[PDB]
Amino acid sequence: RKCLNTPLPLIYTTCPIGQDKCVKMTDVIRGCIDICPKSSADVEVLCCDTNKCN
Repeated sequence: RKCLNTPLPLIYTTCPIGQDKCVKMTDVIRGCIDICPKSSADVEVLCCDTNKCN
């Protein structure tokens, strides 16, 4: 529902209905998501399913 949104520690948005998950990708990018994208050689995906968990 709510997810961290920026490389900064507290900022968030409420997600589009249907985007029930939060992701931190590591530069650092965070935001709302529907399905947890596969991790890769040079990009790491953390995915969690509770408010501001990323």
